[PDB]
Amino acid sequence: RRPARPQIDPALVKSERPPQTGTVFNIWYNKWSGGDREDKYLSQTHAKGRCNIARDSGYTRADSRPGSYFCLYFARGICPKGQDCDYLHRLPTIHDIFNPNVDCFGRDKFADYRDDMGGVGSFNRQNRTIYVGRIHVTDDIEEIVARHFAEWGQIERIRVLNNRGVAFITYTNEANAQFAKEAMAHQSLDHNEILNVRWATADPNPLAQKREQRRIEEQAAEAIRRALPAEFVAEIEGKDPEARKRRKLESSYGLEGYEAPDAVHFARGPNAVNPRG
Amino acid sequence: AQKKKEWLRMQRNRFGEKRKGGFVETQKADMPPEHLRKIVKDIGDVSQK
Amino acid sequence: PSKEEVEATAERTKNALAALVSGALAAQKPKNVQVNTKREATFVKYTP
Amino acid sequence: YVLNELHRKRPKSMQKQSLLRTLKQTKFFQQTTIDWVEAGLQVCRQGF
Amino acid sequence: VPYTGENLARPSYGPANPFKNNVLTGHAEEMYISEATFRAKHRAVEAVGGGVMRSNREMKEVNKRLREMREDKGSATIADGEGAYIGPWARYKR
Amino acid sequence: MPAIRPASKRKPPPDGFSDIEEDLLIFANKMKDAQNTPTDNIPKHQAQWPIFQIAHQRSRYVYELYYQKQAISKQLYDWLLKNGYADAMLIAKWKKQGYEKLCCLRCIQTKETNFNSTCICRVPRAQLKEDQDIQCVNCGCRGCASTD
Amino acid sequence: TPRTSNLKAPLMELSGHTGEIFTAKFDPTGTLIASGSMDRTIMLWRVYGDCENYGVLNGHKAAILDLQWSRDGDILFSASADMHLASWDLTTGQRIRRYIGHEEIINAMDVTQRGEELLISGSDDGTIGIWDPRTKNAVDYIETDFPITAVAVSEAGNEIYSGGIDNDIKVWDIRKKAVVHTMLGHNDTITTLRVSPDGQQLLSYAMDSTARTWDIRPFAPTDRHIRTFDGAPLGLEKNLIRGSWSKDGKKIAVGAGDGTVVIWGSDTGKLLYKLPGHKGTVNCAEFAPDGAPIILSASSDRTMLLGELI
Ligand SMILES: [Zn+2]
Ligand SMILES: [Zn+2]
Ligand SMILES: [Zn+2]
Repeated sequence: RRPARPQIDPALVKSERPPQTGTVFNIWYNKWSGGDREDKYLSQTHAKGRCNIARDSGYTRADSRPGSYFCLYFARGICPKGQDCDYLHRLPTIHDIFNPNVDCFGRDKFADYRDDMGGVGSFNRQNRTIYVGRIHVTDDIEEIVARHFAEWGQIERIRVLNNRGVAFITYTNEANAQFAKEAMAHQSLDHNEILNVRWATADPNPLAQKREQRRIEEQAAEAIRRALPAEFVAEIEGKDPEARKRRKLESSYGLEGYEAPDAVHFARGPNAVNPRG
Repeated sequence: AQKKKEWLRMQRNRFGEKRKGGFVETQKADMPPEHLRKIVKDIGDVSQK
Repeated sequence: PSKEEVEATAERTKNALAALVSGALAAQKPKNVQVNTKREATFVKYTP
Repeated sequence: YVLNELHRKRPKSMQKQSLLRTLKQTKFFQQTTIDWVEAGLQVCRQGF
Repeated sequence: VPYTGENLARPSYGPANPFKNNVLTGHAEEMYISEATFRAKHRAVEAVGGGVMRSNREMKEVNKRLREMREDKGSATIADGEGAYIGPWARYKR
Repeated sequence: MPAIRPASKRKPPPDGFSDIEEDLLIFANKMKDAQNTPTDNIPKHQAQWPIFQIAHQRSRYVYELYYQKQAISKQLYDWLLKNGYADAMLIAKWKKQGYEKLCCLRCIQTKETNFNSTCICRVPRAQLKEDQDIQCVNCGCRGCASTD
Repeated sequence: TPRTSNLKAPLMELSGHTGEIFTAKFDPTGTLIASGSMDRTIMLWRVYGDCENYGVLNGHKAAILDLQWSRDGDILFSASADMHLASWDLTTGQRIRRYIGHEEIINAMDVTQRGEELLISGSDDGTIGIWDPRTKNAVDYIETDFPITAVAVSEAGNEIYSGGIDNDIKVWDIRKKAVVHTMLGHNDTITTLRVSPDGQQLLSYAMDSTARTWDIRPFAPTDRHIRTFDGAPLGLEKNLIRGSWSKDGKKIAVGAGDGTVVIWGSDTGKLLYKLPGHKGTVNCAEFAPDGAPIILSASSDRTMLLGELI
């Protein structure tokens, strides 16, 4: 196979104070204080590393352990440990699904979003949409976005609102969306720019609204079809005429003209009167 | 024979004097002084995040 | 009520108020360091 | 001296828990042997 | 009564519902067992080798192959260089 | 005395100390170097592992110089144990059946774990999974069972 | 239910042990209870009048698995997992002496209520020990090949009924040091062996959750069985559950792993009672020897229940 490639040498990776934006370093909050509030957020700098999945992937001390999360700093391109990292150093696949309390890196997801909408995210929205802006406004935005927003996962839909320099990338997997957000933030696309890859809000386009509502509905339908027996659900939709005939003949129980209610017929238990389960 | 070995091992594990509370109990021992020296030097002014 | 019922109610109410006094005394002055190394385990039979 | 002897208190003393032994029971405190100057430097830096 | 055999023997009359648990996910009750029982059953499930019938000599043999897979422990009377004592911090080759 | 005396109140060590003095200063300088090892790249609990490792190594050197090779006198051995050149309790565990290769004392302190266990490094390697390179959070031990 | 016996309450708790109660007994008079537990102590309780704890014995280095009142009622007998036996004076509360020589944990022990006084100590080194309660050394010991978990002494004082992990109830002769006959039928380890008050039947509960009554009379057929009783399941703990006979011999009681005491009729076989109230394996279920309908249950939830049968 192949061990995980050390991305940045440990000589360049330290743990130092942020640049001095004040007079006194507050050590409880680890933040500079003093100066003027005209500085405040200042600007978003350029990150110290990008990722090549074909070059930086490998095995760590995490493929041996089931349930290990992906690495935030391998996604950020600045993980020096290589094969000695305790987290996975590979790309999230399509079967890498996670519960609605953590991301793919194991950070805890929150109740609501933050106003400056970034960070880990919230579990009250299955958000697979990433909002990227601050793109150098040219005519070939779509090709370079589709080339560079493609090595992080499998993609459903990229709508490039050109002229504004804004795109909304929807992956099919939420973990891939989180990986792309943590990988492309403060990166460069073709020229020296800082990309503002943040969590997308909700597309007000009613077509997108009904698409998302429908997709939620067949996700829940898939869960219910997994829960219910195959004959039960096959009678439940009733698109098959033979299943309809089976419902008419079976839901009689001797008494004619009954057409037994769904509470009695579609019931599961040891004492139910049905083939049960 | 194997049942006898398992019974003897289980009863010695359960009712031995060395496991009065379920586990082997030792005395609180003294650490090397360089452990505390390294801890105090490492945390420092408590300025690192 | 007779002395039997009176004393039974006295026992019940004074046990409840004694529990309240113990809680109030715990809250009023904490015992300097709040640790307890007599951490006896509790076993639960859980049927899913 | 006379005021110390006149106010010589000796009431009942109940079950007193030692602070350092209760801290030694936990896993958060270890024990070692160091020079008193090193301990004083540590105490001064910790208080600061 | 109501703990006698004829009281526990009689069933509940009437039909059954065609359509309980202490907590929201199941039924949980407080129980009292020895510490050794829980430790032994948790060990039997947890240890890879719980069961699989094995006496002392071939267990010592498996220990011997596992020990020779590991690095050399070193000499404790050698304080520096090659052959210095590494001990329990010797890693397993893989 | 572990407390320093200036020069004229120092008593000389017992005979045979000067033969092993170079290795004792090797261990002392190794520990002093372990004091100045960057913590910027490793977890916090991993910053303290080399000190326990060097304490084990020095105690093992004294222990197997007295008990296996018998190249030092008993008086010298007790002076080394009394003056902090070896950990007497770790040596005492090393003379017991089943604790002969024990990494450190804190890994058998059962009163100070969550479920009153020993460390996972006390477990024989046969009852652990393959490709499981455990590394003790107390000292970095990779397995200190006597059969290992 | 109206009041049946002379108790302060129809059923009531006894608690104060900090460990699993492994054995509880009764006075031959029926007025005192002695219980030994995992916490290496013995608690002595008074049944009648005000139910008061009146004694604690602290001499054993490990769990006390047995304790037996003498023929008179002033001497207590402790078998304990520190590989010892002990005789205790229950007037001064001191220990009279210790009996030493067993090389493993003693599981069972019995004293002779008729004739000369002896001690019957079965232990995991496969050894029955016959002890005199005045000398610290054993009178005799019979060596077997399997750990022994239940012993009983006969009315005649020359027959030893020993049950262990070999799934057989062996009947030995003391003066011959040999088994006179083996008794088969169980398929898990025998936990109790109790002779009937008249001495005509033998009770044996084992770890297969079946309690068997056996014909014990000397002129008996080849199969010395009588009956088998179900309904007392053994749970997760492999404890030494000990049963008892009622004084008239009509009823038998065996503790279960569900916290219940299952009482059958010895002659009919019906499940007469299934008594709940414990949160652990009921280690002992005993009847009052003084003609009373009183049952005492001792269980590993550190507690005993004293109840009356109505
Ligand atoms: Zn250790
Ligand atoms: Zn350890
Ligand atoms: Zn270790």
